[PDB]
Amino acid sequence: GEDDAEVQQECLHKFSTRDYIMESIFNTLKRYFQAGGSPENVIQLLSENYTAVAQTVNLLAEWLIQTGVEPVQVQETVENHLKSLLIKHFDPRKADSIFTEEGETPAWLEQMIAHTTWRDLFYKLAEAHPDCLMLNFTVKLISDAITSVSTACQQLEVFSRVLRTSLATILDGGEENLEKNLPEFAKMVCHGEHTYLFAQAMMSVLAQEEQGGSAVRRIAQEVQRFAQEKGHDASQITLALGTAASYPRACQALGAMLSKGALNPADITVLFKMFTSMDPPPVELIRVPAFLDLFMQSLFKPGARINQDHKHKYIHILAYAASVVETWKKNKRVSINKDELKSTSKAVETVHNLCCNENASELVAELSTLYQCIRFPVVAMGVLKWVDWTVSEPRYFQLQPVHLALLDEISTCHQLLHPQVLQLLVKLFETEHSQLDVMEQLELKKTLLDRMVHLLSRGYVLPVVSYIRKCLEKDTDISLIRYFVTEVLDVIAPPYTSDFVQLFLPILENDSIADPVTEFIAHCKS
Amino acid sequence: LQDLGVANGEDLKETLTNCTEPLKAIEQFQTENGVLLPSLQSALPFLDLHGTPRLEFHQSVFDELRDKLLERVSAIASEGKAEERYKKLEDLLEKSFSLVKMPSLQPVVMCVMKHLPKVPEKKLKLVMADKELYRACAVEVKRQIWQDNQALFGDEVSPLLKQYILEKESALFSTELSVLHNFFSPSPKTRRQGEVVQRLTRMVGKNVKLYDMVLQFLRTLFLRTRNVHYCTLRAELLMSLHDLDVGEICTVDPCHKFTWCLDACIRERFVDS
Repeated sequence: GEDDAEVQQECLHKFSTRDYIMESIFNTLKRYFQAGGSPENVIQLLSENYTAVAQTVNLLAEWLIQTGVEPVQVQETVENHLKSLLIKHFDPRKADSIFTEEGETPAWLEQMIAHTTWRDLFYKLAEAHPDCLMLNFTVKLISDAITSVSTACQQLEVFSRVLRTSLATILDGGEENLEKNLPEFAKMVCHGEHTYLFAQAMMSVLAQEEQGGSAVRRIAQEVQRFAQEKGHDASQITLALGTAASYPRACQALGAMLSKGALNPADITVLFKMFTSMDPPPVELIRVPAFLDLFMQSLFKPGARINQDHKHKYIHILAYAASVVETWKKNKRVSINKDELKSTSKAVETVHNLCCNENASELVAELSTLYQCIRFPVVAMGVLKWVDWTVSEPRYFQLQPVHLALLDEISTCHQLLHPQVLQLLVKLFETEHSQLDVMEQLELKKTLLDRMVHLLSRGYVLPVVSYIRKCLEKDTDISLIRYFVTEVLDVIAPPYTSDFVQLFLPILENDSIADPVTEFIAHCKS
Repeated sequence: LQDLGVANGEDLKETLTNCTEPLKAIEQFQTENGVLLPSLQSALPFLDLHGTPRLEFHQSVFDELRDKLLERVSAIASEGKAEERYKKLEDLLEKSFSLVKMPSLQPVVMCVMKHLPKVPEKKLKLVMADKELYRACAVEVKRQIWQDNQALFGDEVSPLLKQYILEKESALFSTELSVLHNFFSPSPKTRRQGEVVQRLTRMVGKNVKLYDMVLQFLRTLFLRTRNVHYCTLRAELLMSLHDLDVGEICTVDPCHKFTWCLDACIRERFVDS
């Protein structure tokens, strides 16, 4: 039958309800006027319940602006309200319907994207929807202005172009901006094993270049680390890519160890017999970062399972990894130095014995041999992981901290361990205990600040002051920054290069005392 | 709306009546009475497409922005330099009293009148004249009319005093006898808990002129009735002012200390040493 008796009431519900005149009112009005009936009382029903909420808002908003309160507060409040209503009431089906009625969204979308909050709205909408056509199109086009990983790896050509551009940005990033340039690429590579294998092979071929391919090899190892973080075993990838195929025993042994993410006396025994033979396989073959991290966590956490007949075998293989010089005569190992092996293995043995014994005062007893033996780099790393796991225990500072002293030997005597030590202390500078009060937390923080200022004195100055600026802008109270400046200007000698001033002085604007601060500011601005 | 130069519904129907292009006139009226930000004039069709009318986000921001306006009325009462803050509140009063007739800006203006010690009395006169304003008006608005003229004070204390005598007569004539309790068991502070004298204290607040007014009106009825009820109500009003720790009456009244002593006397029902 005719739908007038029902559809006219459907439209009259939206007419005679409180306050609907300002809308789909045109569509329902057209349906009613084509359906006939009483169109004159429809307009009266629309305007009867017109409460004039809009002019009420005019009065209220212009009165808040009269009050001298910032109108940008009103802008933020309205934007937050409407954006939250959208997110709560967003329908992906209706987004795909907007795509269906026309492929490119009309100018309302291109007007919203000018607003940063709406761009973030589209980001949160589309980062979770890898099949909604409007959302996928918006995220991809905004990337053309996150590139969604599903449309990143949907084909070779898109993945390759975004890969090479992102890798260009990583290489442009030097040694700092990679933290932002690598994940967008790495998570793009870490979605499937075929995009993964293609990427790892391209970086392997690129790494053969002696004009910086070492950095491409570094980035490939980092991507493999991330692929492990996504729970995917790239052991056989590194095997068949590297020189594992040259030695099947080392291949299966190392590959099993990497696939588990743990060691074992069996594969270790295989490598021990190989490097005990007159033809030791390449030392580059075992020199893998995660593998050597397995050595650290076997030899320097409490435990693990260990036999004395294999303890020395683990130690000797790590010494071979850290010591032996193989000279390539066109990729031919012809000279094998093993003369700095026994001392390294002895130091590793003694330091590992101290570390698994769960040492404090006994550390100070044998600190002489320790600072004698931290000169070995691998030993310095082993002690670093040991003191990290001991000190990372919750409330390890209420009971002896001598451990923080040892970094002074490490970072001072090994330049390339500056990034680790600060990247250790960044956790320790965020220590918080309810037992050790905020006073003791601030003492420990100031001690760590003295350590970080010493590490700055060794040349690691850009990331130190950058992180100090960041956590002041966040966490770190003004007292800690003032103590930082006190110790710094008490220790650092002029001249002060502008690369250090550019971050140290515009954060020192908050304070003016520790007077050495006045001298520093006057010298560095003049 | 015309008080500050804005149109009303009759002007809208004039804009529609006898027009060859009523639709464009309606659109022009909508443009003239919209919220004036540049982002909205494009977003209004888009948000209208959802099935959400423009009035709905207007309602949300209406609640939010009048809440902040009331917050800022209280702030400017308590914030800013004195001349500037009172100038701001009086100017906002002149803006807002045109819409006290509307259902939005009554209590905002009532707070503004609450936080000014004195006002041009035309608006206080309208507050008493109109029953809706006579209800919703804040306490100090009523105090200002009473402090400026005693008509409303007498008009409202007469029924309250009639109710007090109603309570006295009804309680004194009640037909219960027991070893358990009688009607003289409550102490005077027990009897002050009734809303009659407490609301009378609210009506007086901390003002001495209204104290003199209640004193005189109780004096007149005590002189005509020969009844101790109005005496008791003066005592209750004084000690309810003391219950609020009203220093404006308690420290200046020589009777306050003595009635406070009499309160303990009545509580024990003896005058101990």
